[PDB]
Amino acid sequence: TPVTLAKVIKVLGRTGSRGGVTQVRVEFLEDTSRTIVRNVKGPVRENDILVLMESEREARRLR
Amino acid sequence: LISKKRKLVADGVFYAELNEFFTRELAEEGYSGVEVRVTPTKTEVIIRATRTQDVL
Amino acid sequence: AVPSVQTFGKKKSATAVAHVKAGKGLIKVNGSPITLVEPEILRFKVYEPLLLVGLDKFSNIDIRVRVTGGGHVSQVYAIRQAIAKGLVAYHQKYVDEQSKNELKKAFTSYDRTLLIADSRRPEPKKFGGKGARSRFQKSYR
Amino acid sequence: GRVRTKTVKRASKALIERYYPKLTLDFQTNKRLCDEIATIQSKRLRNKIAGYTTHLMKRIQ
Amino acid sequence: PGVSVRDVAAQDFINAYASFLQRQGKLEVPGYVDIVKTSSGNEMPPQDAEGWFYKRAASVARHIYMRKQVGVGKLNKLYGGAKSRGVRPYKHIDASGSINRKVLQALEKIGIVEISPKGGRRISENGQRDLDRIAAQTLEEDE
Amino acid sequence: VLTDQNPIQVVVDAITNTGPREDTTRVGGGGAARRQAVDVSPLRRVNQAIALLTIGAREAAFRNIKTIAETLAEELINAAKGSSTSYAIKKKDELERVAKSNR
Amino acid sequence: HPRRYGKGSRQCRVCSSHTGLIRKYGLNICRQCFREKANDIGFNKFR
Amino acid sequence: IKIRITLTSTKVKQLENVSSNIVKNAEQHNLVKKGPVRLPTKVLKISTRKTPNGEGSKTWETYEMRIHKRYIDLEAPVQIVKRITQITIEPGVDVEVVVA
Amino acid sequence: KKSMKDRAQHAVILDQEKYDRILKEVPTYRYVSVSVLVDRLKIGGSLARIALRHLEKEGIIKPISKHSKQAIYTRAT
Amino acid sequence: SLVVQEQGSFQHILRLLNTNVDGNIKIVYALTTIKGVGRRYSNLVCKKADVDLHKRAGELTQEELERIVQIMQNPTHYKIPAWFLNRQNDITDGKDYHTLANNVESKLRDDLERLKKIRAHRGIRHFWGLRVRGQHTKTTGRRRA
RNA sequence: UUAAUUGCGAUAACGAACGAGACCUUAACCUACUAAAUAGUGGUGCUAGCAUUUGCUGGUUAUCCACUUCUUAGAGGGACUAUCGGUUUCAAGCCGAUGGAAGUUUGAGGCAAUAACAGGUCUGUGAUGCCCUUAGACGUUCUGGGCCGCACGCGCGCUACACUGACGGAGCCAGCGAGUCUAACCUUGGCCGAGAGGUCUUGGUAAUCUUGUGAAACUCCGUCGUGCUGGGGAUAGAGCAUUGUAAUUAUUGCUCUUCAACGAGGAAUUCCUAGUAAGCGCAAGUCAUCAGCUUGCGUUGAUUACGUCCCUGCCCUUUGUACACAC
Repeated sequence: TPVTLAKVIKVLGRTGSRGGVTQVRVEFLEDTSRTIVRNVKGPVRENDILVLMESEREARRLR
Repeated sequence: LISKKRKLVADGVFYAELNEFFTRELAEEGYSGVEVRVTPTKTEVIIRATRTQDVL
Repeated sequence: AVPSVQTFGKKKSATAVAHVKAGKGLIKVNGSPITLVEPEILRFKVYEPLLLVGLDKFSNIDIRVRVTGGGHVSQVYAIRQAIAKGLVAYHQKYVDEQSKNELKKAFTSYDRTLLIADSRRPEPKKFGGKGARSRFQKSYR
Repeated sequence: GRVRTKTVKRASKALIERYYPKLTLDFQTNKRLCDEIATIQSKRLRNKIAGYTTHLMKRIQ
Repeated sequence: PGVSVRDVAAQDFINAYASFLQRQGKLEVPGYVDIVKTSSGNEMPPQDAEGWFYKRAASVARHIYMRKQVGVGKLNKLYGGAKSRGVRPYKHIDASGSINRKVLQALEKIGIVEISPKGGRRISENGQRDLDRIAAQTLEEDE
Repeated sequence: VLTDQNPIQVVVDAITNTGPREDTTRVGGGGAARRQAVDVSPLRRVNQAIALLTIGAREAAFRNIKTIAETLAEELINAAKGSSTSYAIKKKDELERVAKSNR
Repeated sequence: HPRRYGKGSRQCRVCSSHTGLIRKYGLNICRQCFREKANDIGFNKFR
Repeated sequence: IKIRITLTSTKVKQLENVSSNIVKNAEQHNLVKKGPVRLPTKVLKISTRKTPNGEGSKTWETYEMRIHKRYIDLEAPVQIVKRITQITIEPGVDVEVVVA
Repeated sequence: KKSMKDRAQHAVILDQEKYDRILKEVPTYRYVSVSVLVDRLKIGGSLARIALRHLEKEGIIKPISKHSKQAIYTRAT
Repeated sequence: SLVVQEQGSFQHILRLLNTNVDGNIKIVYALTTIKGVGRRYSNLVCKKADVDLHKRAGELTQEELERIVQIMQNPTHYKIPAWFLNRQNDITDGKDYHTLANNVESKLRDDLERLKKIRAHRGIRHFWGLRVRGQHTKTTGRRRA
């Protein structure tokens, strides 16, 4: 199961029409100082640790 | 003799009965209020009105 | 005279007055000792205040607690605060400070309700509903 | 909604423009001093007027 | 250092005392043995048909020394229980008066307790030395 | 008694194993509904992980002679070691392939 | 007049109505006159 | 002569004025006594519907009586049954004089 | 489909033809309890309790920790 | 800690009181199968016959079942306080009787046939099949006819 | 920015008012004051026992002594968002940490602005205008039925659909309230009866007596077994009592027997962010008797949110209107 470790620092805001999805800024531990935008379901804030199945994607907003 | 609870609601409805009755025939005599005072051996009732000598 | 102090505890409907005095070191509630208050699981829960520093503090101290009211788990939740508060009162009445400050910080740094009474009281029920925050079925067309 | 209202605001700057060099950054003696100023009815409102008055007194420093 | 019932568990004490009356001492014979429900909310007689009485005596004797002044009417609500009143929700139903009266009268001549004034029954010395000595032996039966 | 290691470390390992990492969302679209898949916060990971074991053993012990005492016990070891037979792992891969299809 | 009653033949004290009575509290009156009387029963009205 | 004075009044500010006053009168001379006991407030619960008819929501109200009662106990010979019976009564205050 | 059930046949009265195998088939079992006896040895829950008590009388297994409607067991190791 | 041998005397089928009785289960609850005897009365007869309670119905001898069922015909002779019988103070006889498994429906048929000849309110609707106990059937019990 | 025209600030506006806020009550803390056999606590006396060796458990109002921490509210104090670091013309305002009773206006309620409904009520009023009747009166009242009736459709509700269970024995803990005088209420204790229930007395006009309402949900010992079966008691039959002048279309309670559908309910829909929902019981309203309802109280007591306007609705601003009894 190829997974990548993901580090979050900043948070954008809660997105989605239902409001159950949050726009969160997330970085990468391996090859740090690289910015990729990703979505999340559960409540998030600064200084959390997340795992992503895939690393090459970009979703701006969701409904 | 009777319970104090039944006593303090009996004089209440007693006061309600009197307050209603004064306004029935003394309405045109400037009724303001009626106060009841509980005392041993004597009961004190005072009516607040304007034309005192007319009802005297 | 006799060296004795008394404390008390709280719960939803349970109060736990505790009598603490210097003697042969006995523990009992309602005439029954600590190992019989019948939670049968929370037996360790009520052991908690008097175990995390050992039995050296209860060598020659009799404590007796009387409990009245509250549910079974509420009843069990009452003795632990009474004995812990009685433990503090004994520390505040007979023994020195260097033992006292270590005892209290071990109590507070682990669990709050050992010395902190719970202020989360039930909310009164409201009209038009079975519960405090419940409403009846509307069933319109 | 922890937002102040003009009821405590009208009394506050009125206290400052006339009774400034009486109070201090302190809180509870500000509550006690409020008794020594024009009478105020509710003690609950006294908890807020004392809390507000020191709030401006942090800003002025 | 002196052991009472309060210093021992409730279940093992009333079991040891029940075995004491099972083996030694005759409590009484109720007459309506294992044909009653021992209450009104229940519909099944006790499974321990040959017993349910000397352990009944042990429980009431322990509690009549636990409590101070209670009567058979109080005993009915002490050992009552919810009754499945058909479709209606469960409601508390008091225990049978005759059963509690019979065991109390069974144990009056035994001496376990004596009649008290102002209502209820108060424990006699003859009936509490044995009620307290049994606790002094029941805690050592494990070893 | 079985797998004599610490049970609390086994259930922790089971939580890590059975915790889903990504899940799909709901998108209006208009007329028809579509699902978009993004990642799941670790707080939601553990909170969903405990539930999956809970309602995976409820029906397993429901209407059966087997009690709930060992039904939870067998479910947590199966999730921890990995068996692809218990309800928790089956649902975990079901949502993984659901998110994979709508990735 | 031939009459039996004696089984709840109680009317309103102030309006003589055999409708819903509160009773068992010393008032034995109807709900509406209980409403439009004021300052006699439960006047405090803190709650 | 065990003279006991019992007070029953609704207005909480009023019987306290009476209770403080009788204590002051009983404080004169010596007239040993005990302080004012605080018995629980007997709150009365009357519950009525706001709407007279069935139209409208199921709106409910609870009108309450807050009666406060506080008695005192006095023990002294025959002078005090004459020097205490002086009634300091006010509207809304009821007194019950019981001896022995 | 909801077809006819198997009518499980957990033992309710012991007998020699099936009493003998418990001492020979239960061995080599790492984890034992009352529940595993019901669904594998096809015996009753109450029957399991007495049989395990009889089997533990021979000094092979011990209750360790037990309570109402539950028990834990382990063979001689 | 009792061990009992189960020889060939065990049978999977029973036949008592001209009715089918199932075995392989507890005899106390196996007697409830036969109609006309409930759970309460079942344990009274079981303990009055001085038989074991936890023995199964299949492993049962003729003498024990005969002793159990000979109570049913004339229980009053066997020192019962006589308040469990289903037929007490009957109109025809006035004595206390316990109708067996086959007289239960014969008795109520006689009870129903005398209600019908008398044409009482409780009998006309019973012939009609409607409610006779006063229970409401305007909105409840629709799906029974 | 705030739940809030709630505040900052801008500004042909200034000065204002109502509502909200403010205010009050309840639930919270006080080992700080007055305290209190109609609540208690400890000890001194009498007395009972267990090992007697040091203690423990008790009972006792005329055996007293000291106190109000636990029980009761009086005057009162107590958190106002108080500190840091972040964010903001760096103003209002928001978030994370330490004492604790409290950092979703501490929680929940009461009161609750102008105007309107042609919303309900003449079946509450000895308050009613008009029409009708006014004496074989639509007035009062007496007797017996009716509002309970089913070919049926719907709305709030309870038992459920069994193993986190059913049944029977042990531990078995709360709060709110009510209770008789010229009447008959709550009923304690003893005795009798399986049970309901019956008799003789006792205590109370009430923190004192009912009542520690010893309640249930709850846990400990056993039986049962995955079986429309021990789940379930609809359905009926017979017998035992209570209420009442009378209870039959069983008022209601108790006993035995008969033991049906119901096996987690399809469109759709209802309530809910903490002691909350839900599970469970208690007091009161209707009552001479009868809770499956409601009003209050108490026990156990979850997961899931800290967001949005997508559906269903609301407020402010702009635009459009052939609407205005107004989509």
